[PDB]
Amino acid sequence: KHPKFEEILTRLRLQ
Amino acid sequence: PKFEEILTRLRLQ
Amino acid sequence: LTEEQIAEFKEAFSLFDKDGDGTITTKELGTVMRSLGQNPTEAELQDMINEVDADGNGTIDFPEFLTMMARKMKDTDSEEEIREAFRVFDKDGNGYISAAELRHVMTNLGEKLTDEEVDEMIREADIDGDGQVNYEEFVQMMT
Ligand SMILES: [Ca+2]
Ligand SMILES: [Ca+2]
Ligand SMILES: [Ca+2]
Ligand SMILES: [Ca+2]
Repeated sequence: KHPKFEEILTRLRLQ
Repeated sequence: PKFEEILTRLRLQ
Repeated sequence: LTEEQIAEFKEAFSLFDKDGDGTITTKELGTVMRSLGQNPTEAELQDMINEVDADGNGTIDFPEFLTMMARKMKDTDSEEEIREAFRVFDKDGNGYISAAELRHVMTNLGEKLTDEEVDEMIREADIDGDGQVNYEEFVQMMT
């Protein structure tokens, strides 16, 4: 929702 | 005994 | 910092710096977030960039990114130290540190405690009042 960079990086690694 | 020592002790072990 | 870690943090940075110019812009970050199902406004992206943009020029460069990644790595290493400590105390691996387990490991760590001392330690940590220290409780005491 108001995400942090850490979650962003995790999800980017997936896709 | 504080828990912080117990972490330090563990590190040496 | 190891060059292996640099190359690793570079691969991470490249997921945001989508063209390899060495900067993450609001435009790039917008594409990232859209790819993950959000649709941010310019203001929201400026906010997010500002979390990492140390010199306030409105973009993130790799040195700024690596400063952030190194701080996070120290946080994750702290968390892993506390997780390892919990596993060592939880001698039977059931997710709870009992009084017997706490006393036995403390003996091994050079600190001989009596029952009343051990029980006082468990009460300090035992948020939920079940007589034992679970992982959540341990983290709270150890942070
Ligand atoms: Ca770029
Ligand atoms: Ca910058
Ligand atoms: Ca146990
Ligand atoms: Ca408890």
